[PDB]
Amino acid sequence: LDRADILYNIRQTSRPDVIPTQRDRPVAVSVSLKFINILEVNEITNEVDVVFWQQTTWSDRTLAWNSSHSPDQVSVPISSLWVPDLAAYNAISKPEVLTPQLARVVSDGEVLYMPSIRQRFSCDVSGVDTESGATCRIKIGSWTHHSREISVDPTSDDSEYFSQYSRFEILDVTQKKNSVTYSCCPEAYEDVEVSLNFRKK
Amino acid sequence: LDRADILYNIRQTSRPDVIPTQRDRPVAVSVSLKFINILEVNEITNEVDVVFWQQTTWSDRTLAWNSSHSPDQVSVPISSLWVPDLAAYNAISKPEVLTPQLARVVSDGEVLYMPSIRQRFSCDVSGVDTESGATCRIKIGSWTHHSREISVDPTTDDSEYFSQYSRFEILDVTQKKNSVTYSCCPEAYEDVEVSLNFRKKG
Amino acid sequence: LDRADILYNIRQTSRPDVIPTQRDRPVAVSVSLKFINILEVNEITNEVDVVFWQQTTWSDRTLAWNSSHSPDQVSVPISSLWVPDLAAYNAISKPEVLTPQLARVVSDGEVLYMPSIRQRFSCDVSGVDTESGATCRIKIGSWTHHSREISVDPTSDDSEYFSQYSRFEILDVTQKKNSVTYSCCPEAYEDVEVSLNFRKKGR
Amino acid sequence: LDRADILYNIRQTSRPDVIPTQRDRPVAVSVSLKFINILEVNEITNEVDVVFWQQTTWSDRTLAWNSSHSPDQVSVPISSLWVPDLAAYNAISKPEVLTPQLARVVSDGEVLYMPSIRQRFSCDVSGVDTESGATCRIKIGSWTHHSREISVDPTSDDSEYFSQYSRFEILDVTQKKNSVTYSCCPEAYEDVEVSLNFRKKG
Amino acid sequence: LDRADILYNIRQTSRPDVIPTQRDRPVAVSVSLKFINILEVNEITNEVDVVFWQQTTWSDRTLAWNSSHSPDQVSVPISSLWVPDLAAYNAISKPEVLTPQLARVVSDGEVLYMPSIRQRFSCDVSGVDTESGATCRIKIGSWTHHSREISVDPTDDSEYFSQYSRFEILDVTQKKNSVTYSCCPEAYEDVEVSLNFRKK
Ligand SMILES: NC1(C(=O)O)CCN(c2ccccc2)CC1
Ligand SMILES: *[C@@H]1O[C@H](CO)[C@@H](O)[C@H](O)[C@H]1NC(C)=O
Ligand SMILES: *[C@@H]1O[C@H](CO)[C@@H](O)[C@H](O)[C@H]1NC(C)=O
Repeated sequence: LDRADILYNIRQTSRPDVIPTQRDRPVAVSVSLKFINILEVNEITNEVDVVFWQQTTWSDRTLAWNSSHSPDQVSVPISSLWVPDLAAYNAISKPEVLTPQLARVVSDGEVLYMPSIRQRFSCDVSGVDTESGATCRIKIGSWTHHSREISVDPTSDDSEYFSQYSRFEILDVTQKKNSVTYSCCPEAYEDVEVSLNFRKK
Repeated sequence: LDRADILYNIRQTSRPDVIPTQRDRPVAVSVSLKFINILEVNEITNEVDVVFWQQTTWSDRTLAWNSSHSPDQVSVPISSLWVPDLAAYNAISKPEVLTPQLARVVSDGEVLYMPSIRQRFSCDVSGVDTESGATCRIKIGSWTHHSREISVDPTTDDSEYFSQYSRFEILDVTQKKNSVTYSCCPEAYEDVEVSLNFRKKG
Repeated sequence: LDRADILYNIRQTSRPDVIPTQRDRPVAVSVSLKFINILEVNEITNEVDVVFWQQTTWSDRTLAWNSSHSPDQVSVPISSLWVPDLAAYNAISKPEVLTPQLARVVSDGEVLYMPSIRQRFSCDVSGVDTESGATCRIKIGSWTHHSREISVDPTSDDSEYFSQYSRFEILDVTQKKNSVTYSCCPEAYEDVEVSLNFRKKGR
Repeated sequence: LDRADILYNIRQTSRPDVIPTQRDRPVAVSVSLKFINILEVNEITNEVDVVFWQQTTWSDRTLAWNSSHSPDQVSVPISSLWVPDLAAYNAISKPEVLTPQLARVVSDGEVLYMPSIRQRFSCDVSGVDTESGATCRIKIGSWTHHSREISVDPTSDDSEYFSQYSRFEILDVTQKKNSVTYSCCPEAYEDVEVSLNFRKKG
Repeated sequence: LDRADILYNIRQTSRPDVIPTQRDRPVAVSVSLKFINILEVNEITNEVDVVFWQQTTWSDRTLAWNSSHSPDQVSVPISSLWVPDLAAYNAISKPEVLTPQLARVVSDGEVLYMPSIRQRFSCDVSGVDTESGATCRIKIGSWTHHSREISVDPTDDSEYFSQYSRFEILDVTQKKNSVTYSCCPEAYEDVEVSLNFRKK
C-alpha cells in the first residue's frame, strides 16, 4: 500500500463521531503537556496565559493497515479521525491551536496528536515572585465520556521544550491521574491533573 | 446495537432543524447555570464577564433505541441533534463555548447538553464591594420558540463548581421561571431568570 | 402537514441566493432597530459600540404552505432562506450576531428575522455629556439591491427594550426612510436612517 | 429568463478558479478606493487604520445572458464567481470585509464587486497634524497574476463618501497605475498606487 | 490545453492530503522569509510582531501537464493542492495570512506559494536599542513530517522591508537545522531565520 491508498481508506471509512471502544473496554487516552511558554500571569486575578504541546495518544484499530511494503506512519487531518473530547475544566479561554490540525497514525492504529495550544487558566498564581514559586493546577479530561468509555493515563526533562526567553522558569511539572464525580451524574470522569510549579526570573 | 449503529441511526434520521414536539405539547427544556468563575466586573458600566456550565436537558423520542444488550448513553455532536435555540436576553457578547460541542443522549431519548460558556452581561453590579453583594440577573430563553413550542423550567451547593481562586465569592444563586413579551411579537417567550448574588473577597 | 414536512420542503427547494421578487414588485423589507445597550462611546473619535435587535420582515411566497391542520409558523435556519443583504453604511466593525441564526416563517411566506447585533459606528457623539445629548445617525439598506429589487421601510416605542443598567439613557429614536445615490453607482439605494438621541447619566 | 434561472446557470457553470482571459489578452481589472473613515493613526509607528469601499470591475463573458425580457443585473455570491486575487502590498492586517460578499453581474458579463473593507497599513503618517497633512500610499495589485494575465487600471477629493464625523479630513486622493518587479522574478505585477493626503482637524 | 482544462484536472485529481513523495525520497521544500515589517517589539517579554512573505517552493509531479500550446503556469487555490504543514516552532500566535490563498503551479509540477503572514514570536529581543541590534531566531519546519518525508532547504535582504518601520534590518541569515526531542525518535528539518534588527 502507498500513502495515497492508506489516506483514501482512512478518509472513506473514518467514523469520526464513533469512539473506538474494543469489547466494551475504555479507550486509553495518554495526555502529557509540554510547556513551551508562560506569556502572562496575574497574581490578583489568579489567571495564567500559557503555550503547551498537548501530547495525546490512543489506539483506533479501525485505522490499522498491513505495514509490509507500506509506510509505518501517515499524517491525517483530525477531521478524518475520532479524537478524544478533552477539555481543561479550569480553562477561561477557548484552546487556540497554533499548528496544522494533523495527527500521526501508525499502521497498528496508534494515533499521536500533539497540537501547540495557547490557552488561559484560572489557577493558584500565589507565590509566583517567591523562590518556591506558584503551583498552577490544570485539569484535563473527557467532557462527555465517563471511566467506562475513556480512561486518561498521565504517563523526562520539564525544561527540554520551555523557551529560554520566557520571563518565567519551570521548577517542576507533575502529572497525577484523578477522578471527579458531579451531583448531576452517578459516573466518574477521569482527568489528568498537571501541576505547573514555576516562578518569575 | 453497538455505538457505531446508534450514532449512524441518529446521524441519518435526527432532523436537527425539527423541534421534537409531541402531540402539539411544548418541548420541556430544563436549564440550570453552574457558575465556575467571575472574571471581570465593572460597577460603572454594570457589566460582568462570567464562566458557567449551561446544564440543558429535554426529550427527543426520535433519538430513542432499545437499551437491551446496547449502551444506555452515547456522545453525539450537537450538529447531529435538534438543540434548543437558547439565548441570554441581556448578553452583550457572543457565548464563547470552551468545551467540545457534544451532548449525551440516553436510550429513552433524553438529551443532556452542558457547554462551558464564557459570556459578558449587562446587569446590576451595584453593591459588589458590600457584604450584601451585587445581584446580577441573567435571563435565558428560546430566541424563536414561544410558550406553545418550548417551555423553560429551572432544574433546582451553589459553590460546588465555583473556582476557589476567583477574586469573587457566591452568596446565593436563585433560578426562577418567568416570561417576556415585547411589542414586536404577540407571543410570550418563557425564560429562566438566574439571580447571581456575589461580592468581592476581603 | 407537520413541522418535519414543512422544514423538509423548505430545505429541499430553498434557493437562498434568489431574491423572491414577483412580477412588478420589489421585495418590501421592513427594518426597525430596538436598542438594548450602548456599551462604549468616544466623543474624540466619534465612535459608538451598540447592541440592538434588527427586526427584519419580508415576504417569500416560495416558502408558503396550506395552514389548514398545519403549524402557522416554523423556525428555519437562515442558511435555508434568502435573507436581505442589509449593511450599515457607517459601520466600522462587522455585525457580531449574538443570537441563534433562526428566522420565523409564517404559512403565508412572511419571514421574521430579528438577530441581536453588536456593532461599532462612525456617527456624531458630540454633546453626549449634555442634557440635549448626542444624535448618532445609523443608515441601514441593501448593499447590492437597488429600489427596483428591494424597498426598505421603517416598521414605535424606543425604551421598551433598553437596559436600565446602561451608563447611557435614550432620549429619542426616530427611524425614517431615505435614499442614497453615489457617483460610483447609477441606481438609488433605499435605506432606513435611525437617529439615536442619547446621553450619559449623572454618576 | 428570470433571476432564479440566471443564478442557477451561474452557480452550475461558474468556474471560480478560472481567470476569464479572452484570446490570450489580460483581464482588465478597474480598482478605485472610496475612503469612508480614518479610525486610528500613529505618527510614531507609521500605521493607519482605514475603512474604504474597494470598487472593483472586470468582464467575464462566461456569465453573460440574453437581457431581452430578463433582468439586466443579478446579485451573485463571490464564491460563485472568479474574483481578482487583489492584495494591498503594504497591509499589516487581513482585509476585514464589513459588507455581504455579493457582486453585481450585468447581462453582458461585467462584474461590479465593491466590498467595504477595514484594514491597517504601514505608510507615511509624518505631517498628519500639519496643514499640508500626511500622504499615505496604499499599493493594490494581483498577488499571483502578472501583467500578461491581469492589468490593474484606476477608474479627486473623496468628500462624497468620507464621514463628516471623522477626526480626520481628506485633502486629496490620487490613484495612479504602477508596476512592481523583483530581481528574482522576470514578470512585472501591475498595481494601483493610492495616495491618501489627509490631516487631523483643528 | 487551456487554463480551464488544467484547473479542472488539478481540482479533480488533487489529493491535498497526500504528500507527493517520489520513490520514497523526501519532498524538498525551499523556504525563505522576506521581512516586510516589524510592528511591535518587547525587550521585557522577548516577543516580536512581524510581517513576512514566506516564499515556499516544492515539486508535485501529479500537477504536471504538457506545456506545448498551453500556459506555462496557473494560479490554484491551496485548498486544491497538497501544501507543506510548516509551523514556526517558537510562534506564540496563529499565522495571520494577509493575502489571497492561491499558489502558482508551473507545467513541470513546481509549486510557488508565497503568503504574506503576520505572526508573533518568542525570541531574543535583547540589544534592540543598541548598534549591534537584537538577533531574533525564527525556526520553521514540518509539524508532522520527519526528514525522510520532508526536507527544508533555505534559498538582497531589505529589498522588501518597509522604509516606514521604526526598525531597520542589519542582517537576515537562513540556515538549515534539525530538531530531535526525547518524545519522538525522528529528526525534523527546519530553517533557522536569524533576524538581526534594531530601533532607528
Ligand atoms: N506565487 C508567487 C511566487 O512566485 O512565489 C507569485 C509572485 N508573487 C508576488 C507577490 C506580490 C506581488 C507580486 C507578485 C509571490 C507569490
Ligand atoms: C427490546 O428488545 C429485547 C430483546 O430482543 C426485548 O425482549 C424487549 O422487550 C424489547 N423492548 C421493547 C420495549 O420492545
Ligand atoms: C438572443 O436574442 C436574439 C434575438 O432574438 C436571438 O437571435 C439569440 O439567438 C438569443 N440568444 C440565445 C442565447 O438564445
